[PDB]
Amino acid sequence: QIVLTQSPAIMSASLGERVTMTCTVSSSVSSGYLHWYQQKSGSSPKLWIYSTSNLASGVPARFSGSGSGTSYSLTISSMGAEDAATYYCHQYRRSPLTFGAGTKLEIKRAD
Amino acid sequence: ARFSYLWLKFSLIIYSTVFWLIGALVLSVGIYAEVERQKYKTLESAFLAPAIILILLGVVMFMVSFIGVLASLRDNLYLLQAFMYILGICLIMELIGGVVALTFRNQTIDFLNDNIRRGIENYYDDLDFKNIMDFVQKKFKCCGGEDYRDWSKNQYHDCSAPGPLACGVPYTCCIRNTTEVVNTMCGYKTIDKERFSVQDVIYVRGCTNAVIIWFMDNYTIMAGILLGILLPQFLGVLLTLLYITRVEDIIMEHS
Amino acid sequence: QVQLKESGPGLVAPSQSLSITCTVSGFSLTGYGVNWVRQPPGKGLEWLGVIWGDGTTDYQSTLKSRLSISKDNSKSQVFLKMNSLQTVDTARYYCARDGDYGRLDYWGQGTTLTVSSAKTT
Amino acid sequence: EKNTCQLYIQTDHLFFKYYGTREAVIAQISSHVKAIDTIYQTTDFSGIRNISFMVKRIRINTTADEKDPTNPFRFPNIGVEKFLELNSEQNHDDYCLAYVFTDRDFDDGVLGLAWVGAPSGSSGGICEKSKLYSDGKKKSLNTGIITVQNYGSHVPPKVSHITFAHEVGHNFGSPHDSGTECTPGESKNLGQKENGNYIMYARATSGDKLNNNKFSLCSIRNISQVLEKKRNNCFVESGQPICGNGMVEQGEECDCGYSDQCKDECCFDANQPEGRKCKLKPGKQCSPSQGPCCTAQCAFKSKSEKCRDDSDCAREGICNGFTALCPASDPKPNFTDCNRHTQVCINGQCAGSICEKYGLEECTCDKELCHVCCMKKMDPSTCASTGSVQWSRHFSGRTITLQPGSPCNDFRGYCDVFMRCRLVDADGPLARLKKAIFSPELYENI
Ligand SMILES: *[C@@H]1O[C@H](CO)[C@@H](O[C@@H]2O[C@H](CO)[C@@H](O[C@H]3O[C@H](CO)[C@@H](O)[C@H](O[C@H]4O[C@H](CO)[C@@H](O)[C@H](O)[C@@H]4O)[C@@H]3O)[C@H](O)[C@H]2NC(C)=O)[C@H](O)[C@H]1NC(C)=O
Ligand SMILES: *[C@@H]1O[C@H](CO)[C@@H](O[C@@H]2O[C@H](CO)[C@@H](O[C@H]3O[C@H](CO)[C@@H](O)[C@H](O)[C@@H]3O)[C@H](O)[C@H]2NC(C)=O)[C@H](O)[C@H]1NC(C)=O
Ligand SMILES: CC(C)CCC[C@@H](C)[C@H]1CC[C@H]2[C@@H]3CC=C4C[C@@H](OC(=O)CCC(=O)O)CC[C@]4(C)[C@H]3CC[C@]12C
Ligand SMILES: CC(C)CCC[C@@H](C)[C@H]1CC[C@H]2[C@@H]3CC=C4C[C@@H](OC(=O)CCC(=O)O)CC[C@]4(C)[C@H]3CC[C@]12C
Ligand SMILES: CNC(=O)[C@H](Cc1ccccc1)NC(=O)[C@H](CC(C)C)[C@H](CSc1cccs1)C(=O)NO
Ligand SMILES: *[C@@H]1O[C@H](CO)[C@@H](O)[C@H](O)[C@H]1NC(C)=O
Ligand SMILES: [Ca+2]
Ligand SMILES: [Zn+2]
Repeated sequence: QIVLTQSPAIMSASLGERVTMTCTVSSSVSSGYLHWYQQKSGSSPKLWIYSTSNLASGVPARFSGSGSGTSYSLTISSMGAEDAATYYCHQYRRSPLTFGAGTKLEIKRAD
Repeated sequence: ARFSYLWLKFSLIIYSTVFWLIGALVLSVGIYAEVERQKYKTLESAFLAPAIILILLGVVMFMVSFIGVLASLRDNLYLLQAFMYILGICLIMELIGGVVALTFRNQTIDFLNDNIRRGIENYYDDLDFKNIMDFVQKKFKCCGGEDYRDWSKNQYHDCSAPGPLACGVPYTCCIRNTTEVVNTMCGYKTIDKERFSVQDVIYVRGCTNAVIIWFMDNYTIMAGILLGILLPQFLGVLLTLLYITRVEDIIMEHS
Repeated sequence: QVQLKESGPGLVAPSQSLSITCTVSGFSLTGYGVNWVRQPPGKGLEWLGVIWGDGTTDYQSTLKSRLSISKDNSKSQVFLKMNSLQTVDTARYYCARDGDYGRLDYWGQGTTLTVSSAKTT
Repeated sequence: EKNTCQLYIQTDHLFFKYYGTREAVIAQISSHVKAIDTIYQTTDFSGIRNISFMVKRIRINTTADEKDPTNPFRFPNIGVEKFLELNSEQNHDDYCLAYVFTDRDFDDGVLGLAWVGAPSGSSGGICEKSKLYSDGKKKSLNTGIITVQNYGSHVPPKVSHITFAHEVGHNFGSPHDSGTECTPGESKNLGQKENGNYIMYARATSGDKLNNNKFSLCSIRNISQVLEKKRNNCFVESGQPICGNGMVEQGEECDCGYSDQCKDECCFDANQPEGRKCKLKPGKQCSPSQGPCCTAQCAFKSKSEKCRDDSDCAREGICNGFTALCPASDPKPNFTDCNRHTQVCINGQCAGSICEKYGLEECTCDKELCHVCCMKKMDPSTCASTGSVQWSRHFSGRTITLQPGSPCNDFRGYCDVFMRCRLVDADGPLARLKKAIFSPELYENI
């Protein structure tokens, strides 16, 4: 049994900043078996990072994930204004396929 | 006419008596081998023993040649004709055996290998076949009948057997340079593994195939052996024709 | 390109069986596994089960009894069957392909699943 | 990319029909691969001192395939040229060589056909990619055929894996042997003729001569050019991780083969995506191919099950559920007997004779020469056997007969089943007669 703890739950970052996303697994799993998907509140979750180091097709290069073992991460060099989506950390090396709780993201704007 | 009787009579008498002595010697040797082998016989197998082969060959030669002697001496047309037809029958029988082998080579090789396997079943109890088999397996660079694997038939060379020689070829199949010391343990643990894995330790090819390969390779020697086997019989047949002509002249002149 | 599409009934009577088909295209199903991940309205992804390239299945332990996934390799269609869906079963049912290293690279649009004894209005 | 050639070997329906089972077909195919590897490794091909082979997919066609309309290999009558062409019509870019094993008779009794390699130009041979060629079809000419029967008689396996070596040598750039130096079978010198012709002969050798398993100097020199110009193109490192061959190794958890290879329900096949292929399915925690004590439903067995049977030094061996591999056997106590009572076990294997079980060393050692011999350790003071009265507390009076075959008197004898041992050299009646006559019998008899 594996649980993919994703922290923090809600991300509020202003435009152009650097926002990091952390996924911590219960037991260490292979580096290449963890991935990342965003879901823009009404769209199918598209693959963003696979093997935690290789980006997907048609994606910006500002996303730079990393991790190995028990803790993993996803880093954004420049917070893009269209990045409002729930980024999901995922593994299926061992059953069951466990999706992260979903680290929601919002753009911190003027009050 | 006079010169025909003396030389032909002496030739037939000498031929028949020489074959009589040779047949008696080989039959006595075969009988002695039978006695000294059945002394040590332990397991009942339908083995064509070398001693049995010698006995059969000796008895055939002895009886045919004794008919020849009792013909040539005592000058009997009936026994001379019997000698003629018996020698001719032996010749044609050997020839048809040769042609039937050249035809059914596959299963005459199968029959030879079956006899060799039955012999290596009595390998350790028939010392005559033992000596002949090791001599062939040494000089001809071969093991077993059709391969090294036929040694599994022997009781002491079976994977199921508990001895050290369990499915292991004898100390004669192993490759051994003349400037080397023979080791009994050379062929140990050989039968079970594949043919190519043991090509550098033991001889792999069978001795039947090795013998035919050598005979094809030494056709001068093969021709010499076949001539020495057949031509004396043909000479006896022709000499008997000549003596038949001489005795026909004799009965014509006496009448 | 390679696309996955799901056809769903949409409206499901409570305690009545469900059937969703994910007519895949662009890949040989014999060498790829098609997952089945549902999503409650505005909630996290939930995993139901998968059917592999050889027809083997591995469901979620809490939905093993009701779940049923089958496929026809020649027909290139993945079928998901659910039985006795309560009111909590409402979700968006996505079919995803198990790519290299278990990644869910390609997804379908998904079907909204509504469970309610109420009629249309 | 140093010394190994990956083979794609396929067997038609007649091969399976003769061999009956997939186990027999795979055993014969592995035997052919092993024979050809033994042939090639020893032959120093000038440039390289070791060229091994490693089959990557053993693809076997079942008799039921004969009814398939799109399979062109089901035709009972087919030319050798056409057979090789259809072998080449398939895509074989991912393979050093690709061979088809058949059991059909071919015209003029040919034992197969391959494609001649070349150092430069003349596309065809090892490490060959698909290309248009002529005739409008892309043919992968890293292909060769082989039949295990000629003139309606099945070819023995020595000749079969000699003609396999022939075909791979043609794929390796070695033409048929020519000249007195490289074809010793036709040489009139008897010493060289008895050696026999080499593998690369236009006519199939009997396989019973010395050179029938070896590559000639001509063939080795020809193969040297090809292996210096095209070796580092499709070859692989020795022991490289390449799954799907049915051999479990590092970098993988289990092996199945390809999609139409195994019926295992808990291991990903080769057609599965990268990372998942040749790995245990998520949830199935073990595989039967991994270890001998895994359930058919692919789960760790309980502690009740025991992998191995009775052993000469262990009882059964217990693995329980923590690893697929059965652990090291639990050895029986020191000085525990083995087969008959000739030796005893110490460290999981039995050796060092029996007599030290109660404590004494084995003597070297007329029927008393064949059972077992051992004295009190302080020198051969009493070299008596096991059943002797001098040992009335260790062996009591029990005698231990040696194995039938174990030699007496150093190594000039052999024990029989009757507690006796006769000389291995032996005399024999006819040889005794010869020695009694060839000796100066004039004074030897009188
Ligand atoms: C064991 O049985 C297998 C069947 O169960 C055999 O595999 C079959 O192999 C044949 C050809 O080798 C294949 O036929 C077609 O395969 C392709 C389908 O698209 C096609 O590419 C083939 O070749 C054609 O391609 C060119 C392209 O330009 C065409 O122009 C030509 O017309 C050319 O014919 C061919 O049409 C079968 O599909 C395939 N069956 C399966 C189930 O995969 C194995 O060959 C057989 N092996 C042995 C050793 O018995
Ligand atoms: C690749 O294999 C070729 C065999 O087909 C080989 O060609 C052969 O070479 C030998 C000499 O090595 C020739 O033998 C000729 O010369 C010797 C000298 O005594 C005698 O036996 C005869 O006079 C004979 O004519 C073969 O004739 C020749 N065969 C052919 C078909 O050309 C090549 O040499 C090999 N490649 C390399 C690089 O060595
Ligand atoms: C090696 C074995 C298997 C050969 C078997 C053949 C012989 C044992 C037999 C078969 C036919 C027999 C013959 C049948 C007829 C006659 C004719 C007979 O003629 C006479 O009595 C008158 C002529 C004369 O003066 O000889 C002489 C014996 C002979 C040759 C017989 C001799 C013995 C023969 C050759
Ligand atoms: C060794 C010297 C004394 C020459 C004598 C040779 C013959 C006595 C041998 C050589 C060829 C042998 C034959 C070779 C093959 C056959 C066929 C064989 O029958 C089959 O194989 C039938 C089935 C099939 O057709 O395959 C039975 C034994 C027989 C007659 C053998 C009998 C004994 C023969 C005639
Ligand atoms: C028992 N069968 C045979 O002895 C037949 C007889 C024969 C000889 C020459 C031509 C035709 C038939 N030889 C073969 O089977 C050869 C394979 C054996 C020797 C390993 C076979 C000869 S085919 C040809 C390719 C190019 C011209 S000829 C071969 O070398 N393939 O790579
Ligand atoms: C047998 O004796 C050796 C010492 O030589 C010891 O190491 C070994 O553990 C003993 N065997 C067993 C089963 O205890
Ligand atoms: Ca492997
Ligand atoms: Zn050839």
